Amino acid sequence: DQLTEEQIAEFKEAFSLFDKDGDGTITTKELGTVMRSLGQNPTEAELQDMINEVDADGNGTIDFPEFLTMMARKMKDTDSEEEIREAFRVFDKDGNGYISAAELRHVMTNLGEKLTDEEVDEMIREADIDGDGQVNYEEFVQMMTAAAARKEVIRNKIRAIGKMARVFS
Amino acid sequence: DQLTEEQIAEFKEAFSLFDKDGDGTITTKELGTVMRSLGQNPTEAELQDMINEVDADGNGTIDFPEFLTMMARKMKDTDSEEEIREAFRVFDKDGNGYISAAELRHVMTNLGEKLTDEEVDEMIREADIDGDGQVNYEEFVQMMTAAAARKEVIRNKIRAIGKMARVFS
Ligand SMILES: [Ca+2]
Ligand SMILES: [Ca+2]
Ligand SMILES: [Ca+2]
Ligand SMILES: [Ca+2]
Ligand SMILES: [Ca+2]
Ligand SMILES: [Ca+2]
Ligand SMILES: [Ca+2]
Ligand SMILES: [Ca+2]
Repeated sequence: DQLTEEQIAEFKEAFSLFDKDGDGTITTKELGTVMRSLGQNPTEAELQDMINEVDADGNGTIDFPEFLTMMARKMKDTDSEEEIREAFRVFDKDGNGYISAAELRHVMTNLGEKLTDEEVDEMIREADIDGDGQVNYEEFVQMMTAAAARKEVIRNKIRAIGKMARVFS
Repeated sequence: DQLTEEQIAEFKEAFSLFDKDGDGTITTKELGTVMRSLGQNPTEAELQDMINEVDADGNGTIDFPEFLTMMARKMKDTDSEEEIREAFRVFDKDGNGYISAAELRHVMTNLGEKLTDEEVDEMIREADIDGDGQVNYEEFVQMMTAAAARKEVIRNKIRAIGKMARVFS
C-alpha cells in the first residue's frame, strides 16, 4: 500500500480544480462551476446528491479524504463501463446492436478461450433477459455486473478482452 | 510496492488471452490473431516492431514479464491520449477543432486557474506552430507532451482536467 509522491500531487491537483477559494472543502456551488465546465448542468439539488454519497461526516461539504473516495469510486465505475463497452463492440461483429449466438460462439472460439458449445449456449440463455435469443447491451452489462458459479471465470475472460481492446486499438 | 492477487489474476488472464496455445510465450502470429479479433488489422513488420520494442532477451517471442512491460507502456499511453483528448474537448467550446485565446482564458478562469493576459498569451504563442494565432489538436498534444517551470504547472492543471472530465462522464 505505498504511495508515490507524484500520485499525491495529482489528487491535490484534482482537488484544487474544485476547491476554488482553497479553504479545503468543496461546496455545491464549486462542484457546479466545474460540472458545467465539463458538460452537464445539474441543479442545486442534483449536486447535493453527489455530496451525500461521499459525505462521511455529513457536514454538507466535501473534504480531501471524501473527495478521494469519490475520485476512486468514479475511476473504477468509469473504467468498468469502458471495458464492458469495448468488449461488447468486439463481439457485436455486424454492429447491429445485438450479439447473435453465432457472434458469441465464434469470437470465444477464435480467441482460444476453449468453451464447450453448451457453456456458450448457457451463457446466452442466462443473459437473455427478454428471451429474444440474442444479447442486447443492457443484458451484456447486467451479465458483467452480477453459489456454483463458473460464470465468474467467463466474466474474467471477458473483462480481459475488454481491457485489452481498449489498451490496444 | 502494492500488488494484490487480483492484479496478478488480471495479467494472467490477459497474457492467456494472447497465448492461445499456453506455452509461456506470445508469438507474432498470436499477436496478430488477437489484434485482428480486437478490431485492428496490423501488418507483419508492425507486429515484429511491437515485440522487439519489449523483447529484452531478444528471442523473437514475448514472455510474461516482457508482456507486463508492454502492458504498462500501452496502458500509460492510452490513458494519456484519452485525458489529453478530453481536455481539448473541454477547451474547444465551439467545437471547431481550434482553441483561441478566448476559450483558453474562459475555461482556465472558470475552473480556478490563474493565467493573466500575458500567461494565456505566451502559452498560445509557444504551442502555435503554423502561426494561425490559434491551437489545433496537433499543437495541443505536442504542448501537453513537453524558461521557467511555470509551464509545467499549467500542463498539470490541464491533465487533471482531462482526467476529471473523463471520470465524471
Ligand atoms: Ca472551498
Ligand atoms: Ca464532509
Ligand atoms: Ca449482432
Ligand atoms: Ca435478448
Ligand atoms: Ca504461445
Ligand atoms: Ca523474449
Ligand atoms: Ca474553438
Ligand atoms: Ca495553430
